[PDB]
Amino acid sequence: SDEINELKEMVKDEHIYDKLVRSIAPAVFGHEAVKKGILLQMLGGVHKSTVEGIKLRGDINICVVGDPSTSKSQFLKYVVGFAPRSVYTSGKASSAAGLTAAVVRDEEGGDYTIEAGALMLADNGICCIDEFDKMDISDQVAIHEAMEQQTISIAKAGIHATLNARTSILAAANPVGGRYNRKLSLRGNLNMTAPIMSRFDLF
Amino acid sequence: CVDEITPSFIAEAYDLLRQSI
Amino acid sequence: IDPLREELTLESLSNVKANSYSEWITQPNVSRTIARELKSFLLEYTDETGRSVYGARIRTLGEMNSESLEVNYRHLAESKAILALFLAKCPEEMLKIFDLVAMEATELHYPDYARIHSEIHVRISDFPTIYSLRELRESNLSSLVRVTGVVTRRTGVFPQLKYVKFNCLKCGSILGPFFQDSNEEIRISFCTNCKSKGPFRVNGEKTVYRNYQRVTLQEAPGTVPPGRLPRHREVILLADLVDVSKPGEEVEVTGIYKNNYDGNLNAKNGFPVFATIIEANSIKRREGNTANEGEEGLDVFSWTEEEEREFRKISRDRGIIDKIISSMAPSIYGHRDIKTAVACSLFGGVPKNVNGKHSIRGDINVLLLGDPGTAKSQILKYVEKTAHRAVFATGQGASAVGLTASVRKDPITKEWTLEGGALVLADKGVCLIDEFDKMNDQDRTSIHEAMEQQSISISKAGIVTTLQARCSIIAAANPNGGRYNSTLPLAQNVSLTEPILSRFDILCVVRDLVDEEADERLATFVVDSHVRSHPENNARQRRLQRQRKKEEEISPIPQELLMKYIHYARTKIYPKLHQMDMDKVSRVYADLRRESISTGSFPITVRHLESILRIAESFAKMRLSEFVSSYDLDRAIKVVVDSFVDAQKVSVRRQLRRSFAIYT
DNA sequence: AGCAGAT
DNA sequence: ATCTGCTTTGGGTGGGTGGGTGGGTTGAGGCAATT
Ligand SMILES: Nc1ncnc2c1ncn2[C@@H]1O[C@H](COP(=O)(O)OP(=O)(O)OP(=O)(O)O)[C@@H](O)[C@H]1O
Ligand SMILES: Nc1ncnc2c1ncn2[C@@H]1O[C@H](COP(=O)(O)OP(=O)(O)O)[C@@H](O)[C@H]1O
Ligand SMILES: [Mg+2]
Ligand SMILES: [Mg+2]
Ligand SMILES: [Zn+2]
Repeated sequence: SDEINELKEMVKDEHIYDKLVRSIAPAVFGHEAVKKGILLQMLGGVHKSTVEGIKLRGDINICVVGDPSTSKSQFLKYVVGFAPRSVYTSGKASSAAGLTAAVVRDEEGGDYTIEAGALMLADNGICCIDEFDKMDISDQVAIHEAMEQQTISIAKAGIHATLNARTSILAAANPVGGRYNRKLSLRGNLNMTAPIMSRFDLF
Repeated sequence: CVDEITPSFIAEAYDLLRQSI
Repeated sequence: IDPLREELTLESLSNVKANSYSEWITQPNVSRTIARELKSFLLEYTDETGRSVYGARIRTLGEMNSESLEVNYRHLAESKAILALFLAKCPEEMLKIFDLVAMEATELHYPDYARIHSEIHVRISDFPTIYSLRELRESNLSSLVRVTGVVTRRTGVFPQLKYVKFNCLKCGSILGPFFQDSNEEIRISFCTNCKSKGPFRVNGEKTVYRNYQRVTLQEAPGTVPPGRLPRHREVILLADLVDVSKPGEEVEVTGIYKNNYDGNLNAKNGFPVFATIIEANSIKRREGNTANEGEEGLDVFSWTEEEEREFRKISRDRGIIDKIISSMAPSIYGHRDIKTAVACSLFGGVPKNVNGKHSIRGDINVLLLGDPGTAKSQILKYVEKTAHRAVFATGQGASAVGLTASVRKDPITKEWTLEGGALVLADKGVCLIDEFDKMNDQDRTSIHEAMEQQSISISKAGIVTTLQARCSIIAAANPNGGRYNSTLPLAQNVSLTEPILSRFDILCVVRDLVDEEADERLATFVVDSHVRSHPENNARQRRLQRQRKKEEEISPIPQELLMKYIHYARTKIYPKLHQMDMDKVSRVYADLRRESISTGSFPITVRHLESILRIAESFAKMRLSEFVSSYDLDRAIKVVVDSFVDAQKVSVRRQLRRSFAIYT
């Protein structure tokens, strides 16, 4: 009963929208523009499927770009420690699976088995990638379908499957050069390509 | 916490997209 | 009156007068009443239309010489709730009674059907509750369950003994035949007559055999929690169910959860734990049908005798060939050429073996080479939903042997064996490859032989065999630089080469150009679609009616009816070219060749001359017509000529269009 | 051949 | 107290509806990931 009263008192407030934005990641200082994006990502969007089984995405992907030592990682750290389901990784993932799934087979007879990656483990959560601009070519290509169709299709020797990857990506990247150059456009300062750049809701 | 999207929200979402260009 | 021949009533059947349900069902009078009620249900049940469902299902059963009567659980639950409860809790005895009654109903229509098949097996279709292989517990033992998984291992079909007869080693007397339980062996310890502790020899003058097979079900990767190991169970498929399921396929198994004693399990665990298996009662192919889960029956691409007396009214109408094209992915605004190509590929041409010496492909391949946000992957997903057998592969998630076939060393026999890949799973189907341009070159070159010869040849580890891959390929690609450059030729805008390009019957180039009127219509349609698909926007009947009303707005033909129609056309209709204007086709082919002599243009070979005829046959098939008409050939010529012209550069496109206006 | 069981 | 009867070593003159957390272990060949 007490918590409900608190909830009602929250909605009745007229500054409520501003208060929530100012209450995200209080550790960081003076980045209200970013905080609004993170809050909107947590709430997400409505997930819809058409009358013929075509699925429309409802997850918000955010990319953050900045010079070294600008609290980029501090934003990812807050999200993983706060969001219900989340996974903190890096573009240069150590595991064999990487951001997507991979097939690994035990010694001799053992048939092939699927080893989950970052995007699979964060199902229905938020996947935070610390250095997007350093991803591997296999994952760079494989991220195309995961971000839009929300699946990972693998067809290897003896094993074929479609793996759910219904996750929202919150990435952090460094400029192609040492520092963000104000003269060039966002396209020039980033090593990403047009198909990926169109898959991010906010920058 | 509203169940109907008003144009004021559409305008707000438009602003965020512009700042990302 | 003989007490054993008296019967109770239904309400008198609901109140139980035994200590267990099995003992209640097994009683003579109760069994008689249950059999009578099941016969009444089979004879009298009527759907909304008012015509008997199971009379027609029995007539078709006899037509096909089959020995399986498919019964819907929901129908039984609505007509007789107590019988559904009994079947759910005590499936063995109830299924025995229901098989006897089903044979009696079938013999009603075909008086001498006992001479074709001795017994009829009742198959349960839609059990309301679905479990996983992790959720199975002791409470589910000896009760009907429905589970899903991936068939990871299969055995050959062995003839099993339906009745076993034993003879005493010492006395020599032969004991009467006893029913064999597939779950565990039957043994006799105390002889009725000899009363000898010694074993009795297994021998029999005459026996009847039944097919037997075992499969290892494994949790599907989609359902297993991410990163955890998958559970598995073993399923026993008795006669008429053998070979229905194949390795690497998803399935929905309805059966009986049974347990038996295993000495080795007790020895390894140290506790008296039993071994559990599932006795399959029906199988439903769940592969490539994740978007058809809202559908009744064990097959969702099959037809009644009334649904194909109307697939033949829909098809005499005059514009079916274009209401079919409209009904392709209606949630996508435009792209009429893409939808036409997809429909042609779905219906496909007719394969032909001339004199038994010449083999000609009879399936159509499509390539979508467009700009980023132009609804290509959505079209591929729709084609996956609609096709009878489809497999989806992505650029770098596929390997050379993942497609086609691979060679492994069997863990059991430790001998080399052959596994089927994507193209084998797509036999008589569609293989949808997304991100086609990002594939590895080695993986991309693997499908060359399968795309034309419809076969895979493997020479590895002492195996020299040729398979069958009668599959069509619909591939989506992204031009070099991420955006099509209309000023350059097609060859410069893609990295593919002549041999691979020449195998694609239809090339559809998609461009995203900012036209304010075009942007206006597309945005309006997209926003209206998002409004339509919003989740918030009898109970089952009302839900179906509202879904039908929502669907009617954008698709002239229902999607399920369309799936059944496509399957029927691909199965039963083989159009043949009899009357055709040879000069027209020859003259268009020569024109195409001469105009394609230009450097960098889309390749033209005899393959495309044959593609014209394939597309004409597909159009004839769309109408369920047994002969290819002149209009179909004209439409196919138009399709090919347009697809050729669109790929040209801006500078020469106007001249090419003017030159080819005769045929379009 | 040593040990496990039925008359 | 006597008579009747099964099974080893370990190995293919028991097997693959017993498996490889019950031991029999190098050699070759195919596949994914790593390059
Ligand atoms: N605006 C800020 N508000 C609060 N702390 C900040 C801010 N900018 C930097 N810091 C402090 O800088 C410290 C180091 O920065 P940090 O490494 O987290 O930044 P980064 O942008 O993720 O780095 P890099 O780009 O090198 O990965 C952080 O612990 C944080 O305390
Ligand atoms: N002509 C169109 N009609 C309807 N939706 C479209 C159309 N073009 C693009 N879309 C939208 O784009 C999204 C799918 O993009 P997608 O086809 O996956 O990109 P790609 O072509 O790179 O695969 C869908 O949500 C869909 O609604
Ligand atoms: Mg950092
Ligand atoms: Mg795509
Ligand atoms: Zn005897």
